[PDB]
Amino acid sequence: QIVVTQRPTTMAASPGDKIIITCSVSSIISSNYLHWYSQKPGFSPKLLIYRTSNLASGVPPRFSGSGSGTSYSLTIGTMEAEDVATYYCQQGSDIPLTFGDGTKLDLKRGSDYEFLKSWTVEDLQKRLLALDPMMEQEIEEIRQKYQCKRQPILDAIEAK
Amino acid sequence: DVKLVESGGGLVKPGGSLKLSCAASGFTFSSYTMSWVRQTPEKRLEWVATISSGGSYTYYPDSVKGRFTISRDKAKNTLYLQMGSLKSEDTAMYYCTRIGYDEDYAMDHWGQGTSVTVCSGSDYEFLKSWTVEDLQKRLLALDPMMEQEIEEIRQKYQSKRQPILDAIEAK
Repeated sequence: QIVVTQRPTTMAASPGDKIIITCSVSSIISSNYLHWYSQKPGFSPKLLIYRTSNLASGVPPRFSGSGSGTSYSLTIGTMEAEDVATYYCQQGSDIPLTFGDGTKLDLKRGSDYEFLKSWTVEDLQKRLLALDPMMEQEIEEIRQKYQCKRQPILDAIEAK
Repeated sequence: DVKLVESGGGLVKPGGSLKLSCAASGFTFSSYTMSWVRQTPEKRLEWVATISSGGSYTYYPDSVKGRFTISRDKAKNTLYLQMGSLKSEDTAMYYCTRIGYDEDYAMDHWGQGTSVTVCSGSDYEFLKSWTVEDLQKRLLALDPMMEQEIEEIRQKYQSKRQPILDAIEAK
């Protein structure tokens, strides 16, 4: 099994900061087999970079990737607030296919009015709307949890 | 163009079985290798099955061999995952994915996911002896507990929204 290790596990940054996420592989692979994905909270993963350095369609030019052998990296030249996400690397060299544990990129002081007031109205709006799919995901998890709690009780009532 | 829509998820007992489906559209289905990848409650991504474009080759990780089966129906542009001998480790969001190139195995499109919950029935061992009155009482007590957990989440997100709203209003 090819083990995939990401650093950091979590980080908090401000819009404007450079971001580097590293991926370390337990044996050498070709640069054609190392890919990156992003996942906005409340959404499914999406391909970000393929074959180490190629941007997937719709990915803006602030993203880049490099590396070879066992050491790979993803770089965001200048973070934007919309880049808050979890990022995953993946090897496609051999079975079993494996992913890194993920790197969660959060906003530094993201709920601070003093920081937020300098943002554009467009960017504040995007951030506001990014919260609703997160909330909905958490609510659906609670509903599923309670569906499972109901089940053995319903079965016992039905069994009389 | 490319659309992938999963269905068939839900509650299932340990040892039971489930069949997941993925309806694919906006591309030539039979020209692409397809996979299932799951996301655990701890948010780790775990590959569970791949099937080649023509259906001749199928691959699985060790933890799933002899338990799951991946297949595809060329006529209906549909991918399936037959899940059996279910364990608690299988509780996850299951995604259908397409691989663009067989020479790199990058997953270029993902569906919205369908949720599978392996639900333990062990409480039945004592609940089966209770009266119907007392079972319904327990069932009734679950609703305000759920409503309270949901309201707490709504309040947490209101707290997150308000500074953004104030920043907008200061413009």
